[PDB]
Amino acid sequence: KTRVLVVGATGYIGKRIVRACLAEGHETYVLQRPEIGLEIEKVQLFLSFKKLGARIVEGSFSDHQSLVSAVKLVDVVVSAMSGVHFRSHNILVQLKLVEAIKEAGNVKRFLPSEFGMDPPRMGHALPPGRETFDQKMEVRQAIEAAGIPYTYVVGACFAAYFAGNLSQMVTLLPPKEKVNIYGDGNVKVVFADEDDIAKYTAKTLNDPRTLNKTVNIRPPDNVLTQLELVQIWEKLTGKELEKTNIAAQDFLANIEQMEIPHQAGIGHFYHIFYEGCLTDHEVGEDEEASSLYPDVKYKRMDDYLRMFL
Amino acid sequence: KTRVLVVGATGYIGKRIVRACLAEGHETYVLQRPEIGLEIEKVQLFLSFKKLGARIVEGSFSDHQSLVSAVKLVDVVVSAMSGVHFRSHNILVQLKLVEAIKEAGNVKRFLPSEFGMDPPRMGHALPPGRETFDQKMEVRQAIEAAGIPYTYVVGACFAAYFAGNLSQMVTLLPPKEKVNIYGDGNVKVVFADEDDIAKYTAKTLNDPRTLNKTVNIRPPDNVLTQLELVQIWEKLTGKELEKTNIAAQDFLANIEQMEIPHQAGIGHFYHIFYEGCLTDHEVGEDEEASSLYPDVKYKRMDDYLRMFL
Ligand SMILES: NC(=O)C1=CN([C@@H]2O[C@H](COP(=O)(O)OP(=O)(O)OC[C@H]3O[C@@H](n4cnc5c(N)ncnc54)[C@H](OP(=O)(O)O)[C@@H]3O)[C@@H](O)[C@H]2O)C=CC1
Ligand SMILES: NC(=O)C1=CN([C@@H]2O[C@H](COP(=O)(O)OP(=O)(O)OC[C@H]3O[C@@H](n4cnc5c(N)ncnc54)[C@H](OP(=O)(O)O)[C@@H]3O)[C@@H](O)[C@H]2O)C=CC1
Ligand SMILES: COc1cc(C[C@H]2CO[C@H](c3ccc(O)c(OC)c3)[C@H]2CO)ccc1O
Ligand SMILES: COc1cc(C[C@H]2CO[C@H](c3ccc(O)c(OC)c3)[C@H]2CO)ccc1O
Repeated sequence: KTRVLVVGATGYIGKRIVRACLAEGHETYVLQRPEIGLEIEKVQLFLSFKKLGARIVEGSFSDHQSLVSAVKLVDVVVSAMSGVHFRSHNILVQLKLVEAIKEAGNVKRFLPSEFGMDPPRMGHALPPGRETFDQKMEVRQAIEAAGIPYTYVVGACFAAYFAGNLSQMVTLLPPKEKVNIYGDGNVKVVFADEDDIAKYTAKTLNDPRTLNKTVNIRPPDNVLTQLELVQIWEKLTGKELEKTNIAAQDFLANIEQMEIPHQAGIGHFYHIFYEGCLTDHEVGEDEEASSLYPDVKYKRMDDYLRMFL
Repeated sequence: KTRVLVVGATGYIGKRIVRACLAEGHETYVLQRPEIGLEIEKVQLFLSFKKLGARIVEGSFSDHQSLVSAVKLVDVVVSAMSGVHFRSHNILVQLKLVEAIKEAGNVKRFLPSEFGMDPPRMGHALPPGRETFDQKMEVRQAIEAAGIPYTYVVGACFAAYFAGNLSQMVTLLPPKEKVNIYGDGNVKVVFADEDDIAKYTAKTLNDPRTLNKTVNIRPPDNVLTQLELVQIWEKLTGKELEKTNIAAQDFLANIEQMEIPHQAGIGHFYHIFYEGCLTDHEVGEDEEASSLYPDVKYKRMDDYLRMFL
């Protein structure tokens, strides 16, 4: 049994990773930080993990030796540290975890908080959205400068943020009548249910094939244009939506006058839906999750969207 | 089948009431308000309610007719509106719901957002804590002035906020080595698991016996002093805690200088643990939930605390 510590265990993707690790059979440890306080939903998530068999490990990012003691207990560390401007964007806090892993010396593999666009490919990214990738790159550089073996999990839009809303911004539900189409809407995007992302992570974290590699989550039936996604919804509903195409220059108009988190979102949507950054390069079968783990029957977006009917 | 609308469906107790209504067999409707935006946990809670058979009703407290339309769909309305200063304290927003219920005219019973200390008994309360009971009394006045049939569910500390922490403030986990005891620790307090509170609510809302009544949740095995509660934990863990007794005067010292939500918390804990407001009066079996619904095998506090080992 691989021993796994999840740091960020009550996070959006973090809690899914905890559950998927348990379902995979890993001996699953979860870091419980003392600053929780009155955050009742966090406390009760930890209780729910214990009932599923997770082991609680107490530690604080402000207490270096507590982090050393935590990672000494496991073979693999997975980090799901926050990385979204409108939530919190604390990627660089992981540098303390890396340093603890360095001193501990026993960790066979570290999966840092990636789970999105492939940061070394985003050097051209618009600020402040670029902060996400610069910060993940600083963490990558610290990992490699510490000699820590790694797997970087990248390449898919979380279905809840990009599919269930037909990719409309500042909402998480399909629009009732009108939808904005980015450009012509024929740029391929990668979509994945976050529980599948979690299961691929649980499967890849002790896979010799992915030691010191980037693992792409690119399930082929889930590579879709925004128009193709919208047409899935239109079939499910029996109603066509009124589509308005937004040219690039109009999408980015006056971006510098927006709130920073909205600026970051616009910049990211630009790279995904206008530049096609998730599909503008190809990846081999030996570095793509759905090929590596064909037993994962990943949820297709027609099934995903049916939840919203 | 009884049709129930839950308003506050994604709340802490509200989400438990939704699930309990569904388990009880009620045709369960949930109010989904339009402003959720990027609140992904709320959105996914509603999606999880659909998966259990709940029916989504859209409406807004700023759209009076939407509230009228929502309550026309059902026989019973249950409100779980917020009522905690450090979360949010929007009890009086229910006044708009009472108006809509009054105009609708079909509602057989309204359970407003009570679920705590018995407001009519708290006329002496310390402000700002007293705001909670003043505002709940204002809602009771509106309900009764409108002739709306009601049930008021009162009388127990939620186990998460009072039992799982051995009643220590500003934490939700049992303390490691030391514990503060309020006074002599010999004042009886009522504790109940929140899932039981929800199950009692789902059973009582169409029970003729509680029509136009206050129903108390006072399960006899869960009437415990703080010292009895602590001694359960010591027995479960096999370790005595170092106890510091805090006199009433020192617990309240300098209250006026603290932040308002902490002042509220201090005032409530004072009424509960020093004045014994939950046990300083008897209630008959005909108005006590565990007697009315003896098929609820309520969770005792030793089994509750066992979750924390
Ligand atoms: N479409 C996509 O591909 C998406 C990509 N992502 C990426 O997923 C990764 C995780 O993001 P997400 O799930 O939204 O994360 P969250 O916003 O849910 O935060 C995850 C965890 O970060 C921990 N955390 C936050 N701040 C601190 C801090 N100062 N110190 C210590 N711990 C902290 C917390 O851990 P604890 O549980 O211990 O409290 C928290 O639960 C990110 O890299 C993000 O960029 C995110 C959404 C979409
Ligand atoms: N120990 C005890 O006995 C305890 C008693 N209570 C009492 O329980 C009741 C519910 O409290 P709790 O579960 O903590 O509540 P929450 O803080 O979880 O709030 C409940 C719901 O209130 C709705 N809400 C909040 N603000 C507004 C607003 N401006 N307009 C419309 N709706 C709003 C939201 O509904 P939506 O889902 O639509 O978003 C929210 O989910 C309170 O009366 C409280 O005093 C609570 C804790 C301990
Ligand atoms: C749905 O509306 C929004 C949705 C988001 C989603 C945010 C989701 O987490 C996304 C994300 C972060 C880092 C990534 O590498 C990524 O790759 C797909 C996605 C963010 C993209 O801006 C941001 C702003 C919005 O208005
Ligand atoms: C555990 O630490 C705390 C616990 C609480 C209780 C919060 C949530 O509601 C508890 C509560 C509220 C209203 C009530 O009528 C009630 O019990 C009857 C309990 C709140 C009491 O102040 C408050 C402050 C704290 O620091």
